[PDB]
Parts: sequence; C-alpha cells; structure tokens
Amino acid sequence: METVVGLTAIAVALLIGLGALGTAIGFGLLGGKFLEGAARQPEMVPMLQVKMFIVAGLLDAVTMIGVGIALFFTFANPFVGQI
Amino acid sequence: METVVGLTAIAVALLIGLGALGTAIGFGLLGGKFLEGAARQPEMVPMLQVKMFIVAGLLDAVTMIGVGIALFFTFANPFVGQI
Amino acid sequence: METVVGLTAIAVALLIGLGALGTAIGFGLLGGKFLEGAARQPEMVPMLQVKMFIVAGLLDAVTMIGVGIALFFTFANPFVGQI
Amino acid sequence: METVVGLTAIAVALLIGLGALGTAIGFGLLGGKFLEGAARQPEMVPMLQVKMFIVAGLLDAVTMIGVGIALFFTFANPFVGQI
Amino acid sequence: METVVGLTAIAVALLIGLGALGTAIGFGLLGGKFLEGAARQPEMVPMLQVKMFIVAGLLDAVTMIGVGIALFFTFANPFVGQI
Amino acid sequence: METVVGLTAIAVALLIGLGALGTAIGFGLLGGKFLEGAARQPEMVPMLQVKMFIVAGLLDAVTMIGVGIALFFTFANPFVGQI
Amino acid sequence: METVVGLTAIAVALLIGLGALGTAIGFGLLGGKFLEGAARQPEMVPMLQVKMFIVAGLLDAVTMIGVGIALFFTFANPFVGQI
Amino acid sequence: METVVGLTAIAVALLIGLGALGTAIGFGLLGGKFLEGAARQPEMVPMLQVKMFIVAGLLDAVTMIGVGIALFFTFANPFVGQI
Amino acid sequence: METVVGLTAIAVALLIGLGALGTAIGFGLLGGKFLEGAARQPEMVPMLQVKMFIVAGLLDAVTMIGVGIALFFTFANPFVGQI
Amino acid sequence: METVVGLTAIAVALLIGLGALGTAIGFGLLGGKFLEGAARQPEMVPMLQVKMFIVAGLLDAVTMIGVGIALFFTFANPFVGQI
Amino acid sequence: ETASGYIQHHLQNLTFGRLPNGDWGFAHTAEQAKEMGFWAFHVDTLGWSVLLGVVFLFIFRLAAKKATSGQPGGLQNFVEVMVEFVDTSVKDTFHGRNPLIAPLALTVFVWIFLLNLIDLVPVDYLPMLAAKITGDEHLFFRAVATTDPNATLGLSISVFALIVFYSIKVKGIGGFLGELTLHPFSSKNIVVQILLIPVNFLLEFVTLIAKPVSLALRLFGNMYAGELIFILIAVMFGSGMFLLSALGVALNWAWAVFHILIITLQAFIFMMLTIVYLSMAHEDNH
Amino acid sequence: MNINATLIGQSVAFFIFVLFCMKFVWPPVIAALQERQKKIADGLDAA
Amino acid sequence: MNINATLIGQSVAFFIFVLFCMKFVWPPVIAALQERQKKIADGLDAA
Ligand SMILES: [Zn+2]
Repeated sequence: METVVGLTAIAVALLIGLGALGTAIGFGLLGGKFLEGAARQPEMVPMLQVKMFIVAGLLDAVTMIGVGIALFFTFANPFVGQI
Repeated sequence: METVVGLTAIAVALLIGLGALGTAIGFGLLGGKFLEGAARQPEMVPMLQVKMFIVAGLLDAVTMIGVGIALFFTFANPFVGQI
Repeated sequence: METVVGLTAIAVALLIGLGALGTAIGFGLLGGKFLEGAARQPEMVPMLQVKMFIVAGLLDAVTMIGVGIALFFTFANPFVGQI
Repeated sequence: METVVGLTAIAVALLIGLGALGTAIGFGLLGGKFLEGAARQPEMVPMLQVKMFIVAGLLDAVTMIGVGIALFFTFANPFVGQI
Repeated sequence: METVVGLTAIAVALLIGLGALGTAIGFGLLGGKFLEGAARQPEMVPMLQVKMFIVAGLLDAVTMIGVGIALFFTFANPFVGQI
Repeated sequence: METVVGLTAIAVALLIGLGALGTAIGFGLLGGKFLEGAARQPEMVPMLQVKMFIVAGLLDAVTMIGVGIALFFTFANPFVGQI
Repeated sequence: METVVGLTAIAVALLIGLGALGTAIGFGLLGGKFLEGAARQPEMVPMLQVKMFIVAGLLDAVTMIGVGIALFFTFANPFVGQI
Repeated sequence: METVVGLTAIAVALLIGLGALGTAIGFGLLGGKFLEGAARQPEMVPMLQVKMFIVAGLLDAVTMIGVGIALFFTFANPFVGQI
Repeated sequence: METVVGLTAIAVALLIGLGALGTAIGFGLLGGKFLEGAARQPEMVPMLQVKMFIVAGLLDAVTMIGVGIALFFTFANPFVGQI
Repeated sequence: METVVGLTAIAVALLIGLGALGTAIGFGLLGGKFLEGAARQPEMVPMLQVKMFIVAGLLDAVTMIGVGIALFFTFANPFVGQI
Repeated sequence: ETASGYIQHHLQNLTFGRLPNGDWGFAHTAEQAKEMGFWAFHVDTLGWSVLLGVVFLFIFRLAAKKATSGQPGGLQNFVEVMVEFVDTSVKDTFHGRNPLIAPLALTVFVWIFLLNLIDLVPVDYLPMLAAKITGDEHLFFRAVATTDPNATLGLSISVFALIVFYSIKVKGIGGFLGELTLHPFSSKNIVVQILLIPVNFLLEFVTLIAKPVSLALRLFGNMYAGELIFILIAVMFGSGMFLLSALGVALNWAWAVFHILIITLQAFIFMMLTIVYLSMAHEDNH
Repeated sequence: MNINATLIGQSVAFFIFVLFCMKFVWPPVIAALQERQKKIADGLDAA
Repeated sequence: MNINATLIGQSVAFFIFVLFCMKFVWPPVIAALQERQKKIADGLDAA
C-alpha cells in the first residue's frame, strides 16, 4: 500500500508543478507582448486587455484540469480502491 | 498489482502535465503575436482572431488525445486486466 | 510480468506526452509567424494559409508516428509475448 | 511510512522548484518587456507598472497554489493518514 | 528477461518521443521563417519552398534513424538474445 | 530512516538547483533588456535601474522561499519525525 | 547480466534521442536563417548554401559520434565482457 | 550509510550542474545584448560594462549559494550525522 | 559489480548525449548569425569564417572533454578497480 | 561500496554534461551576436573581441568548478572514505 | 460482455488466409489470424477501398462522358471545380510536362478523403449490420480502411515506386546514383569528394526511404487515434447512466466536428506532399 | 446496459451531428457552387 | 501490427484507379474547360 500512495504524491507534484511552470512561462510571454503593445499604442490598451484575457482563458484550460485532478488524487485517491 | 497501479498514476500525471506545459507555452507564443498584430493593425482584429482560433485548433490536437487517455487510465485500466 | 506492464504504461505516457509538448510548442511558433505575416499584408492570407498547412504536415509526422505506437502498446502488447 | 514520507519530500521539492523555475523565467520575460516599454517612452511608466502588476497576478496564480500545497504536505500529511 | 524486456519499452518511448519533440520544434522554427520569407518576397515562393524541403532532409535525418532503430527494438530484440 | 535522509538530500538539491537555474535565466533576460534600454535612453538610466530592482523582487520571491525551505530541511527535519 | 543489458539499451536510446533532438532544433534554426537570407538576397543563394553546409558539418559532428557509439553498444557490448 | 552517502554525491552533482547550466545560459543572453549595444554605440561601453557587472552579481547570487551548499555537502555531511 | 558496470553505460550516454544536444543547438544559433552576416556583407565572409571558428572552439571546448571522458569510461573503466 | 561508486559515476556524468550543454548554448548565443556586430561594424571587431572574451570569462566560471569537481570525484573519490 | 472485450473486438480485421488444412478460410479468432503468415488478406479493408474507388471513378466518369463545354450542370460543375483546384495545385509546384502527376493527385486526394469519411458513421452500425446479414455474433469487420497500416503502406509504396521510376527515367541511372553519392556534401578537389560519398549515401538514402514511411504513418496515426477516441466514447454509453450518457453525446459531437476537419486536412497533406515529392524527382534541387 | 444503450447514444449523437452539418456546412457550399454556375452563365451570355 | 498481403492488393488497385483516371476522366474535363475558355476569349476579341 505504501508504493501506491507514495507514487500518488509524486503524481500530484508532477501535475501541478508542470502546470505552474507552463503557465508562468506562457503568461510571461503573453504579458510581455501586451506591455509592448500598451507602450506603443496607449489608446488601444482597453481592447488589448480584453483580447489578452481571451487568450488567457485558452492558456489556462489544461492546467486547471490538471490542478483539479491533482486535488481529486490528494483527497479522493482513486488508486487505493484498485488494490 | 500495486506496481502497475502506481506506475499508471505516474503515467496519468505525465500525460496531463506535459500536455498542460506544452499548451501553456504554445498559447503564450501564439497570443503574443496575436496582440502584436492587433496593436499594429487595429482594423484586422476580427480576421486575426479567426485565424488564431484556426491555429489553436491545431495546437490542442494531441493534448486532448493525451488528456482523454489519462482519464481512461484513471477510471478504467487496460493494464490491470493484463495481470 | 507486472514490471513489463507498468513500464509499458510509463512508455505510453512518455510517447504521448512528448509529442503533445512538441506539437504544441511548434504550432505556437508557426501560428505566431503566420499571424504576423497576415497582419503585415492581408491580401496574401489564402496563400500563406495553404503554405502553413503544408508545413503543418511535416511538423506533426513523428508525433503521429508515436501516437499510433502508443495506442498499439495500450491494447496490443508486443513485449508481453517476448516474456 | 518510510516510503511515503521519503517520497513526500521529493514531491514538495518538485512543487516548489518547478514553481520557482517557471516564475523566475516568466518574470524575466515580463520585466524585460516592461523595461523596453519604459525606455521607448519614459512618460508611460505609471500605466505600464499597473499593467505589469495585473499580468503578474495571472503569472503567479498557480505557483502560489503549488507553494500552499507543498507547505500543507510538509506540515500536515494526508498521505500518511491514507497509510 | 522481465527487466530486459520492460526496459526496452522505455528505450523505444525515449527514441521516438525525443525525436518527435525535436522535429516538431525544428519544423516550427523552419516554417515560421519560410512564411515570413514568402510574405516579404511573394514572387520567390517556389524557390523558398524547394530550399525548405532541401533543409527538411537534414533536419529529420537522425530522427528517422531513431524511429527505425526503435521499430527494430519493438519487433526484434538484439538484447534478449544476450540473455 | 536511511532512505528518508537520502531522499531529503535529493529534495534539497532539487529545491536549490532549480531555483538557481530559473533565477540565472530570468536575470539574464532582464539584464539584457535593461542594457538595451540603457543604451537607448542614457538619461533614463536612474529610473530604469529602480524599475529593474522592482522586477528583481518578484523574480526571486519563490526562489528565496525555496532556499529557505531547503535550509530548513537541511538543518532541521520534519520528515525524520514522520510528519 | 540482465541489468547491464537493460541499462545498455536505455543508454543507446538516450544517446540517439538526445542527438536527434539537438540536430532537429539546430537545423531548424540554421535553415530558418538560411531561408531569411535567401529571401533577402536571391543572388547569393548558391554561396549561402555552401556556407550552410559548412556550418551543418560542425552542427552534426558530435551527434554522429553518439549514434556510432550507440550502434557499437547495440551490436557489440564492451560492458557485458567486463562483468 | 551506504545509500545516504551515494545519494549525497548526486545531490552535489545536481546543485553544481544546474547552477552551471543556468549561469552559462544567462550570461550568454546578457553578453549578447552587451555586445550589440557596444557595437551600435561604441562610446557607451564604459557605462554598459558597469551595468553588466551590476546585473551579473544578481545573476550569480543564487548559483554561488548553491555551490557553497554543494561544497558543504561534499567536505562535510549534515545527513550522515542523522543516521 | 553488475550495478557499477550498468551505471557506467548511463554515464557515457549522458556525457555524450548532453554534449551533442548542446553542441547542435549552439552551432545552429551561431551558424544562423554567420549566414545573416554573410548575406548582409558578402565581402567580409573570409573574416566572418575565421571569427566563427574562433567562437566555435570555445563552443566545443567542454563537449570534447566530456566525449573524451566517456571514451575513457567505455574502455579501461576507472570505477571497476575502485570497488 | 558498489552503490556509492555507481552513483558517483552518474554524478560525474551529470556534472560534466550539464555544464557542457549550458556552455555550448551560451557560447552560441554570445558568438551569434558577436558575429552580427562584427558584420555591422567591420572596423570595431578588435574591441568587440576583447569584450566577448571578458563576457566568456564570466560565462564559463561555474562550469570549470564543475569539471574540476568531476575529475576530483573520478580520481580521488571523497565519498568512498565516508561509509 | 466487458469494456475490454468490446474494445478488443473493434480492433480486429476480417482475415482470409491459409488455415492449418487448406488455403480457403476465415480466421475466427485474433490468434488464428496471427498464425496466418504474410499470405493473408484483410477482406474488409480491400472490399471497402475498392468499392469507394469504383464509386468515385464512376461518379467522375458520369461527368466526363458528357462534358458540355458550355453551361455546366450541377454534377460536372463540382467535377470541374475539383479538377481545376487540383490542376492549380499541380502547376504551382511542378513545371514539367508529365501527364501522370495531375490525375494521380486527383485520385489520391479524392480516394483518401472517401476512405477517411466513413469514420464519421457510428462505430457500431456497420459491424453489427454485417453480423446480422451474415448471421454471426463474433464477426470481425472494420469499415475505415485508413486505420489499417496495410492500406496506407500500399498507398505510399506505390508513390515511392513512382518517385524512383521517374527519377531514373529523367536523370538516367548515372544521375540517380550521383544524386545519392555526390550532391549533398560536394567540393572540387577529388581527394575530398571520395571521402564524402558514404556520408552523402547515408543521408540521401535515409531521406529517400523516410518518405513512404512518413506518408503512410502520419495518415495511419491520425485515423487510428480518431477511431480509437470514437470507440472510447462509446464505452460511456455502455454504463447506462443518465448523467454519463449525456456528457458522452457532447463529447461525441465535438469530436466529430473536429474529426471532419482533420479528415480533410490529412487528404490535402497527402496530395500536396505527393506532388512535391514527385516534382523534386525531375530537377536538380541542389 | 452495454449494447442497446451504446446504439441509442450513438444514434442521438449522430442525429445531432447531421443536423449541425445540414444547417451550417451545406448552405455555404451550395451557395459557392451556384455562384460559380451563375458567373459561368454570365460569361457565356456576354460572349 | 499485422503486415499482410493486403499491402500488395492496395497498390494494384491504386495503379488501376490512377491509370483509369488518367485515360478516361482528366482529358475530357480539361478539354471542356479549355474550349470554354477559348469561347470566352473569342468573344473578348469583338473589338
Ligand atoms: Zn543535386
């Protein structure tokens, strides 16, 4: 029983850690281009912010799925019940 | 039996985490250029958004396959049945 | 025999996750450059789109070679027969 | 208990280390673009700072979840209670 | 034999996954510059295409060797014959 | 207890090394953009340096948390007591 | 004997996969810059191609050593005869 | 103490190798911009060099911390004393 | 004895594969700028070649050390005699 | 005795390989912009060269410590004395 | 039956080959089909590919035996649109006078599109219809021919044979061997060009052999993944629950909407890559 | 359970997909084909 | 998976279909299109 739970902990760590790494890098790129656009065209920033949020919605989908599944693993381990 | 279950938990973590990382980085890269184009040419935004969604369809192709296979591994198990 | 099955599950996870990561990053780069080109001159959008599809064929080839092999390892298993 | 407690340390290290790596790279990109924008037009700095903070919230959203989960695993332990 | 066969699945997974990741990123980088070249010089598209397909052979050469040896490991096995 | 200590050593190594790698890359990016901006606008260097020091605080926060946790794991040990 | 053979297989996979990844990314970069140069100056294409092949030799120098050593490790084995 | 000592060598290797990798990549990124700025404006070199050193200190801080910790783990051992 | 010999093949694989990956990426980065410079000023190509070779020596310095140490590990293993 | 030596072989491989990868990528990045500057300002090459050497001295600082420690582990293993 | 048995049944083909006593019989189990050697046939793959090819050719002949050259009817308008699109695609890549390239591209594109299209029909309709018509309850029957690696490999091997044939025809045998041993890495002084023949041979041979393999395996992987995901969703309906058979419907709809675009893209990629590979069999690209 | 439920789910999903394709994909294709025919007819009338 | 003799019949059918399309489909459609283009061009020479 020790091995299953021990590997579940590492699975949770891999899930949310990889999600965090990916989201941080991707949002760094997206926000950097948003800041460049805002500095060059200060009058268009209200539109750029909305478009950036539309892109951020796509950027965070799989990582939020991973976070939810990691929490499901931590509090409702589905692998202990499979012997 | 326990080794199979633990190494399928780790397999699910890999399948979802790598996809999340790749999707976040790719969408950051795509949205950066989308915002640069929207700031450079504020009248082409409706066309650029449609093209960005077309490309996003190609970005999330293998990632969704991996996410589906990971849920199939969590709630069913082709490997346990092989003893 | 359990070691073979667990390591096949891990192999499938690696085979699909690495392709999912690479395809997402490569398509993010390609789509960003395509959007930049479309913004520079929208008169050439159809030609650029055709060339983008042609390039998208060469970028996802080996990621789709690995997805088929992973799905062949999940349901069939050439390693179990080898004992 | 030995295996679970040993692997929980690896889980915590992966969580915080991957979060730190991603946050550092993303903030490097974001801050570099912020400095470029501030240098292009020095009088836009006050707006760029607020926009950078708004983007930084999204950038650091998931890493904070990772840090919280790592501290929860360090001081409390659900996996130990799961045996 | 169990460990030798089980560690050949990981070998095949690495051989194909690393090559898939590399080819996807490399072809994204190549195609992104090909699209920009086609935009800058619309009359030079066929020459750029033939040169890109010349480059593609160098780009994917080692990956195809890896795929061939991986398929050689999956249906034949030089390692099992060494006991 | 031997495995717990052996794995906390690896945890400390990961916790410091990943933070160091991320901090070095992020500061390379930030410093390169700062040098470009300082060369572009010599009279704005005093403001750009302060703004860079603002970003450096966000860049290193999680890395400093990781370093503190690693020192805590090195000179004390919550896992030795089976927490 | 069996562990030595399995680790040799993993070593061969590591060598060839890392070489393939490196060559694919490097050739993507080199070919993209070559296409940019060809698009700018179509008169210089024959000289640019010669210089590109000169660079490609250096790019693929070490990877060929790696793949040759991997083949040597597969069809011979200096490690089995050392046990 | 066999496994604790063996896992301490890997800890030192990880600390120093990750620090070296990050430092080399970061210094390449910083030096490229320094050389570009010096080439465009040869008169600004004296200021740019001082700013580069100021950035380099921040770049190398955490890497030097990791190197010091690795030397401490090599010529002494806080983990062996914990059995 | 089998563990030591088995772990030496992984060491050789790492020493050569990491060097090959780094060398390929670095030479792609260098050759791209070499081609760009040759396209810009075709009269300076003889000087650009010698400068590129000067840089290439530094680029390949450590990789040759690694590939020499790997071939020293393969023939006349130094760690076998230690045990 | 055997595990310590087997793990120190991997430690040496990591120490050299990570440094080699990092220094190759870093020198590619630095030399690319050195060549670009030399092509843009042909008369300034003797100053850009000494500046590039100054930066290269910082780039390779930690890698030399890593390789020295790796050779010290290889020939004067300090962990074999501590069990 | 179980979910594993349901999935395992959908992955087996209708094989006809040499039984232990007689070269006339259909394998009744997967192992009995594996026992049959190389000389066995997938009757369901061939019977679908030939049928769809014949249907496409008959439909296109109906609009060519009576071409009006004036105001076109509904059918021949579509046929002319397809022919014009293929001709424009060919002329933008191939500059020679070869009369084989364009009809080949048209046949490849339309045939592959038709073969992929039947993946859209529900995965259980055709196998159960075949089982009911034949009268069996364990009949293996796979409709989508492009999920069979034999079909894609047969499509790509003939393209490779055409590439080699036209290369030899237009360059001579000497030109064919020179484009494999001398062109990639070349120089003027003889002492070096002899030291570069093995490198050139290795590189050009790998690139030449990797074309049919990539052409077959890209299509096979895409179609196999699509059909496998379609099969996996059908398991959600097998549970019989209400809140699970409703999410499955939405997943199936989204997957079909994505898969029609994937199906079109795969045929387009195959046609364009065949055109490109055949056009570079005719001139010295180096 | 299993059979006779998977068939119903597949039929429902297929009918929804067919309705989608009949209401959103078919009209643009028909319109484009008819535009081609009309342009050809106009050219012939001009000739 | 199972590489069979299906690999050969597929190529035979491929070649048969390609040759029949080359001989009985492409030429009539191309000739009709070119004759209609000629008709349109001739009417543009009324000047
Ligand atoms: Zn040639």
